Amino acid sequence: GPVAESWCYTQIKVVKFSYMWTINNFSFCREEMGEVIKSSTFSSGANDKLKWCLRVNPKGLDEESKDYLSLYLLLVSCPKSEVRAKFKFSILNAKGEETKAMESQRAYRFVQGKDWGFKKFIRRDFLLDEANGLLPDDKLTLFCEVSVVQDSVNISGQNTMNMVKVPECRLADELGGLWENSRFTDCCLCVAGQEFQAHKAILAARSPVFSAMFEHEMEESKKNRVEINDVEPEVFKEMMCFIYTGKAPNLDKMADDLLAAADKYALERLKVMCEDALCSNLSVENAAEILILADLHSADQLKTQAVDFINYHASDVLETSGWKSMVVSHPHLVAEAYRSLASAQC
Amino acid sequence: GPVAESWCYTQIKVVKFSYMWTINNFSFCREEMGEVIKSSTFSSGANDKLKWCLRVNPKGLDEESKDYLSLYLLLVSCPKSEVRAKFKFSILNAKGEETKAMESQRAYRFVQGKDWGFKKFIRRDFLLDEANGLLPDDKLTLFCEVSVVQDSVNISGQNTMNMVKVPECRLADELGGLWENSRFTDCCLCVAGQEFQAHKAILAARSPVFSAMFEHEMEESKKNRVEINDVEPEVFKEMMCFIYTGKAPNLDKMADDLLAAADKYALERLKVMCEDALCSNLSVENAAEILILADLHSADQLKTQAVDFINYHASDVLETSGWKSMVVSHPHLVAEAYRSLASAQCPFL
Amino acid sequence: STFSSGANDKLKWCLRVNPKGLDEESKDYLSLYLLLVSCPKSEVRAKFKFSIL
Repeated sequence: GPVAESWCYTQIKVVKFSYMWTINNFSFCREEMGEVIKSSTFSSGANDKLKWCLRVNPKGLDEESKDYLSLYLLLVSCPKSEVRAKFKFSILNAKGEETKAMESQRAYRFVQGKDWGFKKFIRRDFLLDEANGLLPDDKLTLFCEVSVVQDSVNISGQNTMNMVKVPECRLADELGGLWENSRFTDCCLCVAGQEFQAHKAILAARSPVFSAMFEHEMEESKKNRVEINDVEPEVFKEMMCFIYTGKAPNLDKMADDLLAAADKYALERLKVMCEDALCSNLSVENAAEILILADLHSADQLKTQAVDFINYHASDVLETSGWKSMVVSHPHLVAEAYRSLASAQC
Repeated sequence: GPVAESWCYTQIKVVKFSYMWTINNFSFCREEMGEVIKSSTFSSGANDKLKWCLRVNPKGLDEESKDYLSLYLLLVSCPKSEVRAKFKFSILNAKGEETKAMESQRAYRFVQGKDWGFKKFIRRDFLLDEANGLLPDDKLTLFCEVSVVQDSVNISGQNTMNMVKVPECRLADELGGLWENSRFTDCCLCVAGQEFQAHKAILAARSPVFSAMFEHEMEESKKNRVEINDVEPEVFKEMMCFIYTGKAPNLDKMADDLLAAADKYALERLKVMCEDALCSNLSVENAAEILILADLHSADQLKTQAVDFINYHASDVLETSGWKSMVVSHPHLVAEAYRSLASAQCPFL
Repeated sequence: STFSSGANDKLKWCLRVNPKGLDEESKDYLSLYLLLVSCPKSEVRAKFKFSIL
């Protein structure tokens, strides 16, 4: 494999959907042949405009099948013209491994209203036998993998290729490296008795709350000293770093007070990144104060995710003294928890 | 144990009523064939508007079932049009165990006043024989269980979904938003008549040449009476747009002057952008002009591309009078070109 | 992608590969061709050698 004076890299983009679909009390299919059990529509993050659904016929779709289980995949919404894909089904057995896996070798085309699948997927007696355990506790578990192909793209790595090195846009690093130098700072800025020499122009540029506060009767007299006491300097310097550099790398260690400051300052990106930090840290012991901070900071998504956590761990989260304190102090949170866990779930 | 990007859960709602009938002195059946004995109507809490009852024929429904006691389930009251349900009748013996417990494979459809049941239920003699124990104390202890199925519902879960669906970025949008709002008017630079506003720190950071004379401890008079004449105000506005918005959509038709302003301003990035734009602009007729511009602007990459261009394109580029004009005006260019050709072509006479 | 070298650089070529057979007469084949898109002259004489890594 010698060195090539020109190379090209043809990239057919592929994205993968992964799907589980469980039917309870399957022996009560409750009807005869031809009937269909649609599944709820499902997708992935990108592009999320292509929505798929499952059609499963418990009895035979055709007179040739009859004693056969048949599944199809059906595409309900396509923003493009057509989408080419390969599907692979497999029944999960009692333990959970993939059995009876059947796939289509062809990348079938897909239009809205067009469905493809396996009519002769698995024999009805083979399913209804208990010895193979293909129907554990009358629960039918189907796992489908969907592979969607997109356009190929060529990056054209032929050499000599404008051989000067091109830096990216330098608004962020140039502004970030000016803070330690502390140049072009027209005014002073002290928080909690500690001096942080910065200036009001770029802060007014990069936070509309603060600029609207600046132009209204403070820059005339108290421009030089501004009273900030809602945060410690360790949170204030992190927020100033986020304002200038554009990122807050020290996130996990102080995600909570950074979220509180971001709720105070209506910084939605800071709020959602601290929420992303704290979502993985959901635990039984911390769920109550997590809910309290979410309610105080009006993070509806975090409130919903913590509600789901309480739904999944309701056996032990309730008896915690933290949740008891949340009960005694926050009746509304418990009322909303009851509403979500009652109306939505059951 | 595969991990699913999305999971679904469809549950068919099953409600089970339970019911026990005892008729004392059953051998005193009081009647012949054609007799119908009903029981009291019964239900559970959910949804409590579904009323069922039992109807037994002790002798038989018809002449085929004379030696078969017949038992029927009858749905008397239903709010909906159809109720699909599956029934299982059984008879409890003297100990109490289920005997002749026969089920329905189908979830039969029921309506107001429609009956479905087992006519061929149990032999009359097998019921009447005391040794079977199915008539303890002359009490016929029937026991039925009925399961009504409902429309299934889809829970429609989606693990990790779209997370929190974050809003637009603020890395360089806020620059543009502040410029659109046009607030904090720090200075008013009047150049070629039209007035432009900008700030100090961002201009100093992006343009070191602008920061150079402002680092000389004089700022206010130079801001009040700034002298800008080497670059026209349209290119100045385009530079402002490239700094704040971050894009230069019409750079192709203004590549030359933007490159000259970048040369004046020591903007290596902007000079590279204009050079890359001018790379896909070479034709057969103005390659001499492009090479002259690259040589004047000291654009090494563009000059190398043009030198390769002329060296391959030599069969037709030297035909135009621009090459002869370059020969007349710039003898040193012909000298270095001939030196490069002689150095490259070491072979041949 | 259309390719050349830095010299001479006006003869542009592109590989047209066919994952299936091009024709049914010789099916079960990866028919690969070299196609000249850009050329200034009337003809070009060239020898090509294909290979798979």
